[PDB]
Amino acid sequence: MSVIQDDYVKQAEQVIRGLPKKNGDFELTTTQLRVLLSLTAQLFDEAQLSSDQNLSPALRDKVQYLRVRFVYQAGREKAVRVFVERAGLLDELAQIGDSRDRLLKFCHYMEALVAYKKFLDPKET
Amino acid sequence: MSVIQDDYVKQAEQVIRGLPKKNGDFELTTTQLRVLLSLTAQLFDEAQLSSDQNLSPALRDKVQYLRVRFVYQAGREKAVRVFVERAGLLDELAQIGDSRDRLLKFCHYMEALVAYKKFLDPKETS
Amino acid sequence: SVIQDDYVKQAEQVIRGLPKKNGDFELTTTQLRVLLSLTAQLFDEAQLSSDQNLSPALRDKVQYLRVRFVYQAGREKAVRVFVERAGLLDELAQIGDSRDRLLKFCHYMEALVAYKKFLDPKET
Amino acid sequence: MNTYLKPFELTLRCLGPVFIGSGEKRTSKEYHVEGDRVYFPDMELLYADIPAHKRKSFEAFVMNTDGAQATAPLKEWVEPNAVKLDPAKHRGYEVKIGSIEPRRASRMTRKKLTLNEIHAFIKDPLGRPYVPGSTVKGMLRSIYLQSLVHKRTAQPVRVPGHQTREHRQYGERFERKELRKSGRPNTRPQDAVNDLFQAIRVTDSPALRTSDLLICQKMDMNVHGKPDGLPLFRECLAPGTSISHRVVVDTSPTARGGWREGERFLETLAETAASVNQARYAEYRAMYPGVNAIVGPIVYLGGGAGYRSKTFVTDQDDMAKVLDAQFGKVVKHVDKTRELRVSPLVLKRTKIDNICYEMGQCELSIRRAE
Amino acid sequence: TTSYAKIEITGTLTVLTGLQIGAGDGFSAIGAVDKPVVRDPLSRLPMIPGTSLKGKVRTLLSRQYGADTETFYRKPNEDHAHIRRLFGDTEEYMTGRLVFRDTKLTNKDDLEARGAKTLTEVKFENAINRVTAKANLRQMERVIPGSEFAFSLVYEVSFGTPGEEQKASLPSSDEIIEDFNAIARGLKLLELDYLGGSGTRGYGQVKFSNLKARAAVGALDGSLLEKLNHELAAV
Amino acid sequence: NEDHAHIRRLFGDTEEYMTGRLVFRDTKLTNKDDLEARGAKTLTEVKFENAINRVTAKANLRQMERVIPGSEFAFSLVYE
Repeated sequence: MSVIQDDYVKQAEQVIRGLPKKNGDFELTTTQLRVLLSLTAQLFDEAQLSSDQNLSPALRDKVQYLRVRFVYQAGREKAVRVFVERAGLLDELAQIGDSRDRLLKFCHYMEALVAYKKFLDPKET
Repeated sequence: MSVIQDDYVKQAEQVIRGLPKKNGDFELTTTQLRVLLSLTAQLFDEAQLSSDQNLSPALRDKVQYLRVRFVYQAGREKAVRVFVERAGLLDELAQIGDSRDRLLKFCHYMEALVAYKKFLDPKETS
Repeated sequence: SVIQDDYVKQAEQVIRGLPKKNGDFELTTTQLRVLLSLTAQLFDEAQLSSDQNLSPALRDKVQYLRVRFVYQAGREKAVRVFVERAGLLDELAQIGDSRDRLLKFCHYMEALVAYKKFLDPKET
Repeated sequence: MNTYLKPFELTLRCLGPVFIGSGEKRTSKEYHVEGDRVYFPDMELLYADIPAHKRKSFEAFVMNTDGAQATAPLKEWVEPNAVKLDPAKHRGYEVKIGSIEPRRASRMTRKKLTLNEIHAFIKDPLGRPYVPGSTVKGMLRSIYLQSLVHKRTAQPVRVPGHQTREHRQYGERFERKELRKSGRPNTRPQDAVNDLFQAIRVTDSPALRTSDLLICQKMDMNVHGKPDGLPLFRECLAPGTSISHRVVVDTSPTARGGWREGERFLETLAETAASVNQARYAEYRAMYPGVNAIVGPIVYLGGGAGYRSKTFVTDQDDMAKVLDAQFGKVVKHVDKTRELRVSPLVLKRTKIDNICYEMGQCELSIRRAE
Repeated sequence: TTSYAKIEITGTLTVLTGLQIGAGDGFSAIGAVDKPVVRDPLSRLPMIPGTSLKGKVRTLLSRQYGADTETFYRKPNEDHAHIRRLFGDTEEYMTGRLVFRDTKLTNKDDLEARGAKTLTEVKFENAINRVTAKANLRQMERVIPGSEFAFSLVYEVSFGTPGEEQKASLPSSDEIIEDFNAIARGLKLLELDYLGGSGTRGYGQVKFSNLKARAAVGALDGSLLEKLNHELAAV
Repeated sequence: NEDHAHIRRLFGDTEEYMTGRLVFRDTKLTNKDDLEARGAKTLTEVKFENAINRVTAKANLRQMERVIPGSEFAFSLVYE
């Protein structure tokens, strides 16, 4: 019951090409997601060095906090709300109960949406 | 004891959905909780830096002031009155006592209610 | 001394025992807004002060507060049952010159107007 | 003045006593009389000089628990143990009493009342009396709201119904129709930003002195001309004091938050005050005997002025159904107002032992001073 | 002009009828009125925030210039070139030239020297009905009419923001007179108005006294400071 | 890089005076316990400002946070 279609690079291109543009550019920039791309790097570098097949309760604690920080950021921003509901990130964060393998697929799918975000439009240098 | 359940993020989603409507747009705003959210953040920044599992007497008299500002704020607003009763914030504040990890448990549950309040509500988002 | 250590628990039982008419709570929160604006300024200068013993000016202001609790409870039947049940005229005689007796009194006083609005309708 | 803001000078000369209440009522255990003049000492200065062995008795005397039956004056307690009420040690103020009269045949038993309670005038934070600007602007919202309804109207105003809830909802829609005429571009037409009385700024009055504030009594004359002295003694003003306010009009265009015709209304302010005088309460005042009709630029201000001064109802039988929707189990007003054709049934007249005149009358004048 | 300068304009602001700026609305004390006033967060003194003082004078000046030219200025950046010069905008004059300040109460000891007990009074008001008159109550808090505030603002004389297509220059000494003339014209309009609050019901009448200019940094042109003190002489 | 020769030898540029002679430092709040003894419940106040539309006379509220007056920071600056 995942949103990832086992390719996740075509799917990460089917999201950024469908984002609602404005008169000039996209309504979503990458400076609005810096607080969420900094918390997802701490989950990647912690779950990678773990040898177990299920998450530690100290590692499972900071997935609930990333789940709450996504809801708060999507609540006070219109462009982040239309981006979270398009990719399917808040429904996927409730699928990671304690699986290390389903947490690593989220971090691969997260940075395929950032790579095409820098590429598909200017004003990202 | 323990009016906050584990997996509190699922408990906070059902609290905000169970609020009165008043023509769609909610009766409760986050501006009515502004004097309360600025005191819980000061309490969370002082309990986190501590180390002992028992609260200092300079920290246990800021919990008693916080649970007397909740009662006064729920008395003169009817939108805040039902939200305090629906979430059980006065019963948890009386049962904190002196432990460090029933105060940090209260503040993590407090963040999830404000996070779901801005998400499930239009006439917001600026 | 009458004020306990956990003053919030005993300030709630005072409000539950106030007298009531066919409605409830004949004493309102507008009948003592001239007593609440004098208490809320004694709390400010006592907090900003640094010395432990009170000033001579910080005793003429406490002594003026005690003549207003009798001049307002005299001309009001609802107020004088509240002052005698909460014991506000007994506590103001204990504060001779100690600062922490004042701040413990002003914390207990503002825990009475918290449960005065919460334990009834008719106040917004 | 200014090239877009035009001020005026509103001067009010009181012909009778004026009482603007503060919400304060003093009991007989605070003052004590001396002949006619009643002395009001400072409450803390007469307590500080009293030694500590009698302070537990002074607290049990003001807070009336036992002993006195809540009617004893200050001289009941202070006369045995003689603490001298000195006007120098207790810097208060002393002032006189207008009159005192009994009732008529109420039991004949000739009862004689005293001054048990006194209502207080509204004062400055220093202690001097003054007149608020929220009271005079509420009078001008009755002069303009009667000149558009006593001169001419589409229909003569009839209050529809019997319950007091539909008597309430008729008044809050007549004002909202006749005064929400600004027409802002994108708003509700009955919003508070469309009110025409946002272009009139009525400031407060300067602080007067407490040397002239006598104590009156509410005397209710009837059609036979026989007043009774109610126990409603209150600290009023006295005829002779001049109150001077400042009114500023704003000559910005309409829907920008202005009113160009409120200035034209303020230049004919003594005229509409005389035209509303002859049509509302000059014929009602002439019914009661012993009352001489004045033409005047007469307005009414403050409490004790009657039901007629605070409304815009015209017909006398129209005033009785709304008064019987809140009262009626005490005194039947509907049957009594069609026997002698008066509404209300009394007239709030006073006495200072010399001349019987009304309660709350004033003399109005204005000029366009820069 | 000839050099860089900063001009300091000091004075005194005294309150004639009771002032209620009232931008607390919830943050204030627990034993307080429904609509409280702005206080200092440490010393609990009543204050004037300086944003209300700047926005009121810009609103009164946009109606004085909008009645002499017969146009309605719909929003800022559409104002006059004399209001957008000393107050800021976001189009071509990007910064102010005028720095307002927050102002605490100063004569606290002079008020307790007289017979004043609380720094703020509590006033009860009424709302009567024009038929079968019944009334509902509200309580208002406002600063007492003896208070005095230490008014001050700074004025800067420099190049400013010249824009991408222009040649930068300093404002001449004839232009500093027209800037100071519009300040004292905008301070005489405030003495007729009410500086925040109810205002039309008698609140906030205010008065200016002892307005004088200095030269805090750098010298002036010469016989120029005394004719800036003459524009401020008529308030 | 176009500034005065007395500014570029103190603060530095990238053409002639490569590094400045002055080292600024970050400062933190020092008198926290002094402010808590005098009655500060929080170290920052929240100020409610309000923009008024000139046509409809409506209200556009906003919330601003700022450090309270009386706060005191330790200042340090090195010269070489």
